[PDB]
Amino acid sequence: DLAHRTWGSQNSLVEMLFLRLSLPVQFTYYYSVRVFACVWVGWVTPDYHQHDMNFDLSVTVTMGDEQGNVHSSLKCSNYMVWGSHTDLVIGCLVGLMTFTANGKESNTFFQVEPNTKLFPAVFVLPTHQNVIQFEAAMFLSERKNPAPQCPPRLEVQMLMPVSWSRMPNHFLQVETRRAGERLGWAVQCQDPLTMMALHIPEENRCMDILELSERLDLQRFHSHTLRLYRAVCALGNNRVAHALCSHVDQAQLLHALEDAHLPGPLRAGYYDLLISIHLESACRSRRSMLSEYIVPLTPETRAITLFPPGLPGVGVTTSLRPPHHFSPPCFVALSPAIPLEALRDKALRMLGEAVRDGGQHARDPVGGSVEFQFVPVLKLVSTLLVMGIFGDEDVKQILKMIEPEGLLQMKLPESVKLQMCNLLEYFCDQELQHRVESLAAFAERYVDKLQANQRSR
Amino acid sequence: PTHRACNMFLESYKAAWILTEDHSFEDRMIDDLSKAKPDPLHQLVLHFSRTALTEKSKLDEDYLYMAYADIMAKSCEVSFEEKEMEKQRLLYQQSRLHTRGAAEMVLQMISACKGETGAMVSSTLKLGISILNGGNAEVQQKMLDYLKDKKEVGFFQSIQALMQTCSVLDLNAFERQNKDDEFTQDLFRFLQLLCEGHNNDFQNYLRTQTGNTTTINIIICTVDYLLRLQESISDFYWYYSGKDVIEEQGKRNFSKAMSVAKQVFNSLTEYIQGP
Amino acid sequence: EPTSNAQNVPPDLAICCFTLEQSLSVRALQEMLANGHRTLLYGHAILLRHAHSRMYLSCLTTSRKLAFDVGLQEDATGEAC
Amino acid sequence: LVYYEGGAVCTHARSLWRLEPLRISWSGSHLRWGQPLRIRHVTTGRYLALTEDQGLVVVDACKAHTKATSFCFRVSKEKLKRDVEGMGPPEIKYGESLCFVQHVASGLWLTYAAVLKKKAILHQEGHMDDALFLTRCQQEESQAARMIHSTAGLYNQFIKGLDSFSGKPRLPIEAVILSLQDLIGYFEPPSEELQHEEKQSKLRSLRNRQSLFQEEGMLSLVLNCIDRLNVYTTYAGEEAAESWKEIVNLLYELLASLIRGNRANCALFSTNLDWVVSKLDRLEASSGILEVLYCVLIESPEVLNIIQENHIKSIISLLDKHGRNHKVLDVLCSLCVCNGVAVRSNQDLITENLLPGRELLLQTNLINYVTSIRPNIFVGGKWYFEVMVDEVVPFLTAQATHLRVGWALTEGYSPYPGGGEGWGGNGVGDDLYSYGFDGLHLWTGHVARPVTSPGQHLLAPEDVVSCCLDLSVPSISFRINGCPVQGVFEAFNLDGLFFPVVSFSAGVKVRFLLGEFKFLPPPGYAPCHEAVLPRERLRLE
Amino acid sequence: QDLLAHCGIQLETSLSSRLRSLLETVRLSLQELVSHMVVRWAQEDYVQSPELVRAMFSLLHRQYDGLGELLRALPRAYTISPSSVEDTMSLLECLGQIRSLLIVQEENLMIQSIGNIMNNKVFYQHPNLMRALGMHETVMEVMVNVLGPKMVTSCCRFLCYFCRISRQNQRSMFDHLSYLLENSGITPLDVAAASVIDNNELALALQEQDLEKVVSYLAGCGLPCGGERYLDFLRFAVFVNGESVEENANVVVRLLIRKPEGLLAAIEEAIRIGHAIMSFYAALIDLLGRCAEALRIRAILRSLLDDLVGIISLPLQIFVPDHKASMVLFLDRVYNQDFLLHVLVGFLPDMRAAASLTEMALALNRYLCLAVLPLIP
Amino acid sequence: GVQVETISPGDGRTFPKRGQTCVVHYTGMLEDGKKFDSSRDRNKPFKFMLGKQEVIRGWEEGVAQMSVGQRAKLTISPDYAYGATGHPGIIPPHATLVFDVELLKLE
Repeated sequence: DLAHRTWGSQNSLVEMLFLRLSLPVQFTYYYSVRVFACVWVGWVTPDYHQHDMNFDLSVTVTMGDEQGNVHSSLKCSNYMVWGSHTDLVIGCLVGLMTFTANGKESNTFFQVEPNTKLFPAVFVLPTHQNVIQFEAAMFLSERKNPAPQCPPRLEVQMLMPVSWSRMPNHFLQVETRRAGERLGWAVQCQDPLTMMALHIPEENRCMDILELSERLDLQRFHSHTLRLYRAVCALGNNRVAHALCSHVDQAQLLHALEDAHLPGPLRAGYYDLLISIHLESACRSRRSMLSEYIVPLTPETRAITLFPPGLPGVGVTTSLRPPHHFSPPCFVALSPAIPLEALRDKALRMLGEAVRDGGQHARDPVGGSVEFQFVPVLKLVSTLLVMGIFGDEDVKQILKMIEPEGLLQMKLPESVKLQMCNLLEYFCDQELQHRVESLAAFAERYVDKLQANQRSR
Repeated sequence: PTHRACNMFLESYKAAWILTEDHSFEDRMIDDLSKAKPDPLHQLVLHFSRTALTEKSKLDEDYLYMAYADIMAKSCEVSFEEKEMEKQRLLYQQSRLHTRGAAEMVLQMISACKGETGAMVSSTLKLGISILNGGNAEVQQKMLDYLKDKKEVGFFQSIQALMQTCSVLDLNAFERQNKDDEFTQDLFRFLQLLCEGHNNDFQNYLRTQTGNTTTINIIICTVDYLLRLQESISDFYWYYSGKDVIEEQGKRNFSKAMSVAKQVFNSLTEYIQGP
Repeated sequence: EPTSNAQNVPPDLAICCFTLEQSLSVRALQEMLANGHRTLLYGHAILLRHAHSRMYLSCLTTSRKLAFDVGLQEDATGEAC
Repeated sequence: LVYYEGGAVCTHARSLWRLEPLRISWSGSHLRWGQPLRIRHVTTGRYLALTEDQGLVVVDACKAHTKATSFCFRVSKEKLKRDVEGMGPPEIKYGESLCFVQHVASGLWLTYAAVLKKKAILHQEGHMDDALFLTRCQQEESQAARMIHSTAGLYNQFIKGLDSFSGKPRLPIEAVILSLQDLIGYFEPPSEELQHEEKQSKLRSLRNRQSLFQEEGMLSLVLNCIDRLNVYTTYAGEEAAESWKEIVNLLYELLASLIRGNRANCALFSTNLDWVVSKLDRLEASSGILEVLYCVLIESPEVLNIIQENHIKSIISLLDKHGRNHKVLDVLCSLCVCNGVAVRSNQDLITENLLPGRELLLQTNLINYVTSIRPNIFVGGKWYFEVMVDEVVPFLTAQATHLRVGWALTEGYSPYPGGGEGWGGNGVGDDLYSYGFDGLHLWTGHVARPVTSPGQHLLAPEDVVSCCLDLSVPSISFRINGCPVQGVFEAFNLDGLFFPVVSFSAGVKVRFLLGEFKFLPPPGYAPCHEAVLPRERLRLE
Repeated sequence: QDLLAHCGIQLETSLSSRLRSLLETVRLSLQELVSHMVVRWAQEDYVQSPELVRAMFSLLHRQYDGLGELLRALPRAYTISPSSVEDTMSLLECLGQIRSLLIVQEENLMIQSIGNIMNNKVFYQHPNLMRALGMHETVMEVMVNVLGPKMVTSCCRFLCYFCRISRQNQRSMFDHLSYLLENSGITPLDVAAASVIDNNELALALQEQDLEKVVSYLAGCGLPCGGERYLDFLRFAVFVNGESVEENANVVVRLLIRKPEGLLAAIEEAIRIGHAIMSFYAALIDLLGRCAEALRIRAILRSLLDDLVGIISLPLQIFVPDHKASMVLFLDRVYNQDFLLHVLVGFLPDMRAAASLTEMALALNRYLCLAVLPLIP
Repeated sequence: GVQVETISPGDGRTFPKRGQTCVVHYTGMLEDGKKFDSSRDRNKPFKFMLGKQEVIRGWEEGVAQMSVGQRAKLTISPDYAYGATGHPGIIPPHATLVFDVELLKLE
């Protein structure tokens, strides 16, 4: 810091430099480009994949009047350009871009955008040392959120990304069933597939999360974003949860529960999101209430026989413990809704499609570790079973899955048997449930016989 | 009505046929925990121990610890041979524990409780007494070795505060009862067990606690407890001096204080038993 | 830390001290350096642990005149202590 | 001033005293009764002393001359050897010894004048309780305390120097930095890689230490150092200020170090939080301040109700200031929850100042794959082709199934099947010139500018796109079933060879009409089948 | 209930054999797998997640504990009439709404939920269920969680009414008196008071320490508004159900004469004027009126006939009825026909009784129910 | 004001009336085109009474132009949307919505 940066080219090579800066603008703000040694200063639309010397510089659009004529002219952005000592090439904006070479107003170039992002940039073939330098309110007042703030504050995010020509990207898993009949050249395709995709808004470009595993810094950041989203919905904070339903979607969580190419920490992330944004407040409301053990004297509760004419998976249920209602998310106008009956089936299907192949002793291993393979799933199934969701015939599927009478017999990572111990704890809690309830039922019947006795006295 | 009698039935039944004693299980369970790099019971004692080592300041009730410390506590010329046979069985049931470091979980857990007197400390002391009971020597050796190894210093602070609490026969409260010994008794039975078997080094350890930063005579504490219990007995006698005939509630709650004073004079007797 | 003015302005004695953790003959030292209250003897080297910070006294490398400055390095390792 | 005091004060470092006998030698000789000695406060370093100016006072060592400061103990209140070079006989226990305290000159006994702030005073008789019994400090607390003495004096001379060059632009430096480093090491937390018992012991000692510096106000002192050091973003000479970055950064590291353990230490930032957030965006030490703010929130449930909208606005603005850092986010997670209990206002405010903007953290949604297949032909007179649609099912899965159809040059346009630009898709590149799908109209630069047409109908399993292109002349226009869709594209690159594209998604069946036309106006003009001429047979790829 | 327990004493009416069959069925393949597999996990590795251990041995606990788990289970369990179950569904759900709030705009939700609990039919009918929910402990815990505003008062209303519903349930509130008095820096004191009222048992069971805290709060009144409150709580303490319990009263007097903390002239000035002061001396003399070897405290009260003139000044002060009522209650319990003639002032108030065609309408009632005392030129 | 724009034609006859339970799919994005909503992402139809004013006023007026089976974009004015408020945690203050509504059927 008057806010600028020194440079040089200390090498036998001086091929090509694309100094496309990482801070895009949307719709006064000076952007000087000092140069001690011609230079192609310009704002650039984020989409720019052209590594070549061949300027200049790679777009008019017109609209007709059901006859042609005017009411047509638009933009030509791709985007901006320029051309024995110091030089000064400012790029002021806001709307309409204006150029001022050497401090003199020689603009009248390209400058027409409706409301689209622009990286400040400078394309340069080096003349060795001290090649370039940077900077009416300051640009810094504009780019960052706290606008206006006129005085210039240099930012750590003010990075200087060179447009590297060949950065590696994901090979994609299964994709489109291509076909094309020669009968008139009728190209055809059927079954769809979806990317687990995301963009980076601060410098817009798409990429799937499946690619994102190699970018471990970025899965770090993103899994922690998921930690934030899980955090915010802590205990019945549904007011925000309806917003996070907007931020992460339902089906997206389903696909997060599907694909095994998803990296571990993200996987546990989304599986914890399913137990946060949605199925978390309710189970928390059915913890203590499950432990209350209060019971009605209705005929279905009147059986109960304790021993069947035993099994944890018995369907007697009974008790009270109030139902966990859900008001479905919508944005048109405090408990987010889910396709529960489908989700339980997906949960058990994730159980089998993990216990099976894991019992086959594979080393993919789904999440990049067995912990990720089981913990999120055993957790989801745990809470989902705690919620009283699952018909008991599916619970029988869980017990044939575990006892069998598969999974629990297997060697396990600690966290997995932790979560397993929690789920099994729910089973024993169901055992205590059935026992206390049967006792209450016999209490009912024996009170009947004994009150019948009481009037004999 | 219908439900009323059902509630009164379950409530009465809870205090009736629920006891009975499935309790016989406790040995078997613990026997299952000693069957082959640490054994499961050792996992248990190391877990509760580390649980006590944590700076919780005020300990949570920890129903788990209650349960298992109660469990282990319940784990413990022909008549002569059978008598020392039972002595060997007992010493074996103690070996099942202290060799697995239980003496240490006891002693750390007591030190942790400080002056608090929850169900916690009581269960720990009963565990201590079950690990000892017989005047067991090795346990006292591990114990004293532990306290001279890790100079936790707060153990004595804790027991001091316990006896600064404790319980007395009291006077006015009885008048309120006319219109808590077992913990004190277990405490002095504990200290008495720590001294029984005539461990000179350990008794002298009680006298001053050598290396620790705050020396704390605990026999003087035991004595002070005996003194305020004493004043409480005297007070109780003067209260009954004129009535001649004694109320049965005044008998049970005086046999109480006599039981305490018996265990506490005895705790002094094992404090001074050796020469 | 001057001490001749013992009257009006007493010395900061809290850190004048140097506990003697160990003392050895010169050759004797070289074994342990390459690898109880015994009385000191002249010709023996001695360690000089500080009573406070407990950093061992040693000759240093840094200069303040070719003479090396004196300091308190953290550990006993090395001939300097 | 001097005070007797009970309750929570025994653990304080200020409640310590150092007995310092007059002899330069044998200071560690056993404490015989009646030997003259100078008592000294451990933290301030000042000796306790009688003085005519204000009676009994703690005072600087230069002021405390022998007889005015010296004290001698007695077994009682009676006023009855020389100085042996030996250790002397054993005497005073810390436990079993009620030692009375006496002045050596005036002979006044140490009693007290008469909320628990019972000031002590000298008096020739006094109350029957003057016999304070001595109690040994742990060596660790003593070390900590003298460490407080040196630390306090060092930061004090430092701060006085900062004031010395503060407001009048044109002194220890390295001593200070080394101080802060050795302090950071003195409060380095025990490693996670260690067995539980010793770890908890070392951690408890860390609590006592972080507490002891806090009780001497050392935290407030370092906070004043940091306060006075934030003035400059750079006075001092080009040397003393050259190391300023290290100084200020180590300050926040040390400052973070004190709070990482105790709850109270971050509870005393209850009023400082606005300052921590104000300095949060210094963009100089940065991470140090961020770690401070993080360490505070994780263990101060009390210091979560305090936070306002401004602070979170400056934290998320901070995330804006420093690119991406999960550290910023964990802070925000610490903002969300105390020890366990939720803070709804705060959660709502993180939500409102962060999430709805959608222009900061990474944002995600499932996307159906984009795909397109060229019919082999390379195309440089004017050229023309049709594209009949036979199957669509627009709203299967989620996304509407794009059927964009148009032109693209070979020297650019690389439809890698996701990702790429703005949620992938056709028309993302300027090289592309597609049409159809949403509102018909164009897609260049991934922009949906709505050119009007007589109908505006979307492609349906009956529609036939009528594309056009011209050599030399850059005019481009497409039609729906022969109906004009106005002048659209104009003035573009003429390099490489453009080819028809026809993008699609999910289940789609569309027929190329190249030659085999179902429909073919003489506008343009040249059928595409003619451009299949070179040698390679026509074959979609 | 006890007779039903005698019916349960069948272990040492042929139905008892069916009961025996019950218990034999209550004696009891999930057990063998859980226990032994937990033993596998323990043997096989030396686990070193402490949470995992806590859970493993929690289950390993409860599997072997097949009789005591039901024992700890039953008190939470409770049977309910099928007809009224729906209200419970409107209850627990709302109760859940406080549970969530136990772990924190929200105050409106709390007051609404607690009010809905107030309106439930399943509340008066099943007090045992209500205590079994632990919900009172929950409410008080939330109240403490707030303390360190209006919704607190709502919690106080709930706790008070919850004390009112029954006495055995009142014991549960009784358990927390010292704690709530630690919480009472300033209505919580109404809650403790309601916790003390009806039960003489509870009235005697209370430790003197609580009263020490209360009189300490009196000692904090060195300048007051809170004094009438504390004295009211002391009144519900000692006076219980008309009878003056010796045990509470004696201690309360011995405490009050230590930190009290010409005063009749201040009373007369209060009459000439600030109502909280006159209410303080009223509630104090009233508290002294609620109490009576034991004889000496009577004399201690005799030190404070200093009265009479307060009753006359009050009769000339027409506010009045409660102050003079306290002076009369004290005058009666502490303190003959000739002196009663000396007191007669009251006939004047009887003349003023016809002015009801107000506050005097209250006074005529208060003094017609205090007209009984004179019954005892 | 509101600026509804038709995307694809429906039956073109059966316009919505007061009190009808309209059945639709739609998807919502901001002016920047950043998505915030999608009924298809829930894979469930969205019913709503029309004229009930259970919805934003622009939704209430804009659907009326639509016919059954019709697809239509909705460039709802903020004042008819959330305006100065903004729906918390999703829609920023003063932000025009962009919908891709599909009116499945009137009921």
